[PDB]
Amino acid sequence: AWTVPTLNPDTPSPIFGGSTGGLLRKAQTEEFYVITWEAKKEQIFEMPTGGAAIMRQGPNLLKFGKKEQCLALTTQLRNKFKLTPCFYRVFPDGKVQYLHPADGVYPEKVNAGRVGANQNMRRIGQNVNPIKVKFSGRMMSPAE
Amino acid sequence: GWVTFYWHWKHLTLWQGNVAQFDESSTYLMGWLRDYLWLNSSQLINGYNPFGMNSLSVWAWTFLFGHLIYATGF
Amino acid sequence: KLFPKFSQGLAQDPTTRRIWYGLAMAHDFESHDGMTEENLYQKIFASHFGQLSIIFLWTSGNLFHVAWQGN
Amino acid sequence: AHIVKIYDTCIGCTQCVRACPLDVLEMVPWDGCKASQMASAPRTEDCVGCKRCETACPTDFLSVRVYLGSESTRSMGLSY
Amino acid sequence: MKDFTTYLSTAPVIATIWFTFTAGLLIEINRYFPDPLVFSF
Amino acid sequence: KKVKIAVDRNPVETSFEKWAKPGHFSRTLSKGPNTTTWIWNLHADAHDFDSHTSDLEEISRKVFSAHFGQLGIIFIWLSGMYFHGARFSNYEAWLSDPTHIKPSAQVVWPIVGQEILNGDVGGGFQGIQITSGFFQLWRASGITSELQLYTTAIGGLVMAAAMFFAGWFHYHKAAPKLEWFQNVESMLNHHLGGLLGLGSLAWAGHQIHVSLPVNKLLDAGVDPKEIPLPHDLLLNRAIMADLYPSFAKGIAPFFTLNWSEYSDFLTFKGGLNPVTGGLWLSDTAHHHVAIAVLFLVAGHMYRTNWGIGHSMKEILEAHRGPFTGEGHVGLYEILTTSWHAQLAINLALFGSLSIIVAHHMYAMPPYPYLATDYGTQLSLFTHHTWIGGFCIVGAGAHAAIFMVRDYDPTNNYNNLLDRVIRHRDAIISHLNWVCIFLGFHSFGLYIHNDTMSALGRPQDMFSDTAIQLQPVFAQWIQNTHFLAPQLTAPNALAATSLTWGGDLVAVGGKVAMMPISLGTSDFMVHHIHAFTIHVTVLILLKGVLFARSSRLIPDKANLGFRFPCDGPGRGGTCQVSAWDHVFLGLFWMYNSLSIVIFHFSWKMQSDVWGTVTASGVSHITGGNFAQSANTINGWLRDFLWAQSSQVIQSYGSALSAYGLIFLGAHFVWAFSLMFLFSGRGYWQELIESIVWAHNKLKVAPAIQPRALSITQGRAVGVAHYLLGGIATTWSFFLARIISVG
Amino acid sequence: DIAGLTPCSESKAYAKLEKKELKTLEKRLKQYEADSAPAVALKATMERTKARFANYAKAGLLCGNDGLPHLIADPGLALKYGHAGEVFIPTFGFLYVAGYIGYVGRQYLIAVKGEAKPTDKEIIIDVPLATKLAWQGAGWPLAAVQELQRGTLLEKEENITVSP
Amino acid sequence: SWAPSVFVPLTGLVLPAIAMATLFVYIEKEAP
Ligand code: CLA
Ligand code: CLA
Ligand code: CLA
Ligand SMILES: CC1=C(C/C=C(\C)CCC[C@H](C)CCC[C@H](C)CCCC(C)C)C(=O)c2ccccc2C1=O
Ligand code: SF4
Ligand code: SF4
Repeated sequence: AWTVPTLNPDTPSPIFGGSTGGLLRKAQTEEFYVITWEAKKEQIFEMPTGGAAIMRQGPNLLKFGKKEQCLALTTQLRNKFKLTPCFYRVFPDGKVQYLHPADGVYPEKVNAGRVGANQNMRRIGQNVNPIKVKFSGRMMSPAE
Repeated sequence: GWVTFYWHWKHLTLWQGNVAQFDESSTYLMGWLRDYLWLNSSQLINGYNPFGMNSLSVWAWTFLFGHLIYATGF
Repeated sequence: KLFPKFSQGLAQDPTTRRIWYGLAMAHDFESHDGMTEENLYQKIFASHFGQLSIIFLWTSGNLFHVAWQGN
Repeated sequence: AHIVKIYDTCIGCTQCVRACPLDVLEMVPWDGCKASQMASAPRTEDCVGCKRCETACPTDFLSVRVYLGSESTRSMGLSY
Repeated sequence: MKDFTTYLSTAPVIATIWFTFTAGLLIEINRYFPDPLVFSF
Repeated sequence: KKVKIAVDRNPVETSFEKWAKPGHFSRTLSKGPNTTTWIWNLHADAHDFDSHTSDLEEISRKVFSAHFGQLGIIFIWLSGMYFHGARFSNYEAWLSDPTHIKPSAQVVWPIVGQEILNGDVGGGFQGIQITSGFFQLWRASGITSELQLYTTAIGGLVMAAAMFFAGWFHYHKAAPKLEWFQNVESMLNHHLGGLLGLGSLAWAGHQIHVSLPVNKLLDAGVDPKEIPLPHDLLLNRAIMADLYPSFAKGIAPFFTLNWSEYSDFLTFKGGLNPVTGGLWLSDTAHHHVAIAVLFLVAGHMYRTNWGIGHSMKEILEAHRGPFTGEGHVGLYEILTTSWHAQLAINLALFGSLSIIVAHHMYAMPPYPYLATDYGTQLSLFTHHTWIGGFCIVGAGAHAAIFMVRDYDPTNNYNNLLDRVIRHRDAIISHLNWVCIFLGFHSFGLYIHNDTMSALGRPQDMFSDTAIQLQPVFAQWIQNTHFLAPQLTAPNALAATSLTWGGDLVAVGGKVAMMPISLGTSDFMVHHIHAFTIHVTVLILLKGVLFARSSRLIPDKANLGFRFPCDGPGRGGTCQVSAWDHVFLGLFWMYNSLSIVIFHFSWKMQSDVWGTVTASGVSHITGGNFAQSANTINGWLRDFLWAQSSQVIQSYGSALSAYGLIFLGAHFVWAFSLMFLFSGRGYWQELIESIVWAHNKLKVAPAIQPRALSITQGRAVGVAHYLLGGIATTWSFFLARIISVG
Repeated sequence: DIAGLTPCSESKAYAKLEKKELKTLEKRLKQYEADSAPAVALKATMERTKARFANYAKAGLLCGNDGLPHLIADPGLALKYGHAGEVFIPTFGFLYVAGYIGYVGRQYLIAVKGEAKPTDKEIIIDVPLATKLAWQGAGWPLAAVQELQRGTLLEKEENITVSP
Repeated sequence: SWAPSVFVPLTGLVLPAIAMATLFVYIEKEAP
């Protein structure tokens, strides 16, 4: 059922008079991050950039400069409001990247099919000494 | 700083002659404060004044300059 | 992008601590990129020649300023 | 980017993922604990290194472990 | 007043009674035996 | 009745059972210690009532009875000052010669040689010379006997017991409900009317009937045992008509509105009493009469139970304009459902009151023989500026506690507070600019004068004999306030103070007050003050506005008001909380107010204070503020080095305790730098290495030794820093001014 | 005269400093009536001062060139020359009370470890157990050497370490 | 005798102005 939703900018933004905490030139040159969620009713939420906005019934679209701003907005929408948001990554050449729930399931629940990167099948007290990893090209931790 | 305070003040009282002025005052920290720090920093801080200046003014400036860097460290 | 020639990870730093750490872990030769123990010893040997030349230049400057502007 | 490794002392109580402010961490199936699950760090490009994950790990001598590495514009947490 | 005596046995209350005891012992000593620099007989 | 008494009978049972259980208030601390952080969290979370429970009624009951506890402690304190003024003082002697007898009200016990502190204060008396100004209060009240001091000390003990019983009653026996506290209109009507209005009417009554005749007989010159007692001044109208000949007309001119006939004892003189150097008590009498009428008018403003009056929600929701969105809507509901939002405003305006008190009590000295007691003047200015600055930093703290805890974005959409949060970047950026501008163009003037005086170029300095920076605006205000009795206040017999211009009042051979000239160094130090006040505003307001989020940490409000950090990540996030901003604002309040009290202590000793001979008055430091405060070396030499020459050689005298504390507070201050510079992961591992030694000798404690918390070590460092700096300046000021003043 | 010194009953700077302090007290006393309350306290300060000088000269303290008493902190120069009450007698008069407190607190910890939860009796001190250990700790060096002869004073390598 | 009037402005105003320029241009160079 779930396979990697796309985005249009046609979905409205929540009603917000504009703050000085918005986007900067990093949004126009490097990247900026947009968040979507479907709201059930019109209610007031706190912006992660300072200020209160009111979300409207149906789809919303709000844009930020950090992944921490978008995930903080998801954290207060999923906890205070029980909504299901998702945020993406937009580059200035129009390339959009799906970022949050990669597999659809939120990352604190097992989806049975995601792959375990950056795992050490050994105990953290069983790391080697830094003399054993010396002159490994770059400076390097014994956890490798 | 303790070893050079002690070196400097025992040698200042030696060079002036009055080693008793050290021996009576170095036993208590007020004697370190007023008979060494307050007393010997008179001609230092009088390097420049509204009356004029002398050859110690470059040490009067640096003594404040060192007081300014120190606090900036904080 | 270029200035820590020794640290390719500092060279990819878009912030302003690229400069501050290019100045500060420049003589930590063991943490340089591509460093071997032989190039380590060679850079330390050249560094000791640099320190000796600075000490002798400093003493010659003391001597010249005493000989020229001193009594 | 920072180096976020986890270790097999994980009890699978998924507290590092809830503590993560950047969705670096996620829970993967595993068979070394009762919860039948272990964390993972697939998204260490987005890590800032704030170590909220290893304020939340209950295992003595923490199972999640963040190693502060190189800093990109995402590792420095910049809106600019 | 068993709870009042457990309150009297807490750490700051014992501290402020015992420090007044060991203060007002040494203070009465230095009243009745003025200026002890050296162990006399 | 909407406004009515509403309490709850017996809410909390009076028992010592919860005194046996430390940490009963907290859900986390009630399990007991396992760790020494428990006993610091016990004392830190002790009075944070908003974090104990969520019921606002219970929070309001706790903060209403804690105020009775504070009031009982203040009555114990005041009653002790009256008792120490009765039984251990020279006040009886001081009333006969209040120019050559030093006020003393503390005597020490002769045990370890500390009886050298019982100095020769005069009047056949030995004790510590006090500087809190109680003897001038007691002359201004008409006390004249230590019996009256002893009886008002007994009354203070009775009133302290009344306050302690009141807090016990209104918490344990009959505690008010929540909607009792939310009647702010009735609280303002009763506090403007009954506290402020009737209190100054009652003090007007004491000033008319007691203190005016007693101080008139003192100023004419009468022994205090020859003066009639004030109950013989109430009962005998003939004595009051001898002293003020309009008491013979009774209270008939008050009700016939012939109030000009009361001009014998309600005046508008202004200036100082030349007999005693204080304000005219007839002038202060008419002052408190007018203040009483004004606040009794002001306390009939707000609507409580009859249809007349204003309601503050309708006042706030009407004042809205085009620039500010919804205006003051929602501010009534956050100043009625949040105690921290009240404590922010109240600490701000109350700490501003302390500084306005400090500047209004040197220039208009309100007490007899206060102005020539230079030590009392210096200590009162310094004390009330420090209490004011601490209260302003507490305002900045509790505003941010409101922002973290009690702020609701639902109740605040497009009002003032939401629109301030939405341009906090503009606010802090422009304040950053004006702080950098004030820093360069204030401190660089001092660096310029240092450099020019050091480079042999005194003509290129900023001084009066050089490039001049004259304070034209303050000098113009001094001219208008000196010429105010001419045409803008035509019923003033003199100017409202002597600082604006004119002659000097000289009492006992010492200058009570003289005019204050404002020159280039006065310009430079007022812009030093403007700089440091704007930086303290920058830090405290940056902590308030960025209390909930920033571009660095978007979920700062979930972390709390008082949290250390959010780890080493995103560059490092040390000291990002609002608590850490008021931590850093405490240092700048110290920095600002130290220069304020230094500027006072050197402007007064240079240009005001000193003996007079009517032969060209010679001041204490000879008149070197305008001539030598151009430079940092001038503040070093002629103020710190030159005036520390009485605290450093105070040994073997009564001032020698000031010689000790000057060392000891140099200790504590530097001791704070162990806490401010270091960090917890050092000390926890050092505690591990000595916990090993206590394990080896079987003396490991069961409560496990931990290093102090991050925001505890910052609190210890800032507390010891403030204590060691302020007590250093305390000992320096008092040992200077008791000796040479 | 041990190390260039002199007895305080022999030196004249000591007597000159006594006369200096009595001179300051005398010119301070000259302001008051002879029977008033400040004059009684000033004469009592003089009496304590003169008793202090007499009892410092009586005990054989060594003055220097400054006229101030000194403390010879070496046994064999204090025992041989009669200065053991300077340091050598209070260096055991202290250590009895130091090891006393260190034994009473030790035994209060060890006698409260084996309970239900010990920490509650460390913020709320068991006063009858505390006063029992306060009185019966009088012979602490005896019990300390009898505990050292067992090995029950120390603990073995059951202690907690990191990574040797 | 003209050396302190010439070498001191060069060493403090001219050669650091080269060092404020040439050592700054080297910082932000794009790595090939
Ligand atoms: C005219 C009536 C009146 C007066 C004089 C006061 C006076 C005061 N109120 Mg207050 N208050 C009033 C009505 C009044 N209130 C009403 C109607 C309400 C409900 C809406 C409140 C609700 C309220 C709260 C919630 C709080 C106060 C507080 C205070 C104190 C402020 C501290 C101060 O300035 O100390 C000045 C000190 C004095 C004036 C000393 C004299 C003490 C007198 C005798 C007691 C005050 C008069 C009292 C109200 C009369 C009642 C007598 C009683 C037997 C019923 C002060 C004592 C605060 C406080 O500290 O509480 C303890 C506080 O937290 N008030
Ligand atoms: C009307 C005054 C007032 C009131 C009622 C409060 C009330 C409160 N404040 Mg607040 N505050 C105030 C003024 C006030 N403050 C001022 C003036 C400042 C600036 C310094 C602050 C700064 C401040 C901060 C920064 C914080 C609070 C916090 C709190 C809450 C808990 C306080 C507590 O439990 O401490 C219990 C009592 C203590 C811990 C004792 C403190 C000991 C002091 C610091 C040492 C100095 C004592 C003495 C003067 C020095 C000499 C002592 C001698 C022995 C040497 C409580 C709501 C805390 C809070 O809300 O947490 C979320 C918090 O974090 N306040
Ligand atoms: C003497 C020590 C000292 C000095 C100079 C500073 C300097 C400054 N602090 Mg600071 N601070 C200090 C101690 C000091 N701090 C301490 C001890 C703390 C501990 C709590 C803090 C905490 C602190 C905070 C929390 C804040 C500051 C802020 C500021 C800035 C405001 C002043 C300004 O911009 O004016 C301009 C600069 C000066 C007056 C500095 C001297 C410059 C002179 C006058 C002339 C310039 C030199 C000249 C061009 C020659 C150059 C030579 C060439 C070779 C380079 C400035 C950078 C605030 C800030 O940055 O916002 C504005 C701020 O928010 N400080
Ligand atoms: C010294 C220091 C410590 C160590 C301080 C320790 C933890 C506390 C100091 C000892 C306290 C005062 C407890 C000792 C008193 C006990 C109550 C026992 C009393 C026994 C009798 C006196 C009754 C820190 O934990 C720390 C943390 C963060 C930044 C800086 C520092 C820091 O500088
Ligand atoms: S640092 Fe720790 S917390 Fe921050 S993201 Fe990476 S893992 Fe989650
Ligand atoms: S680390 Fe702690 S939290 Fe993260 S998974 Fe392993 S156990 Fe659960």
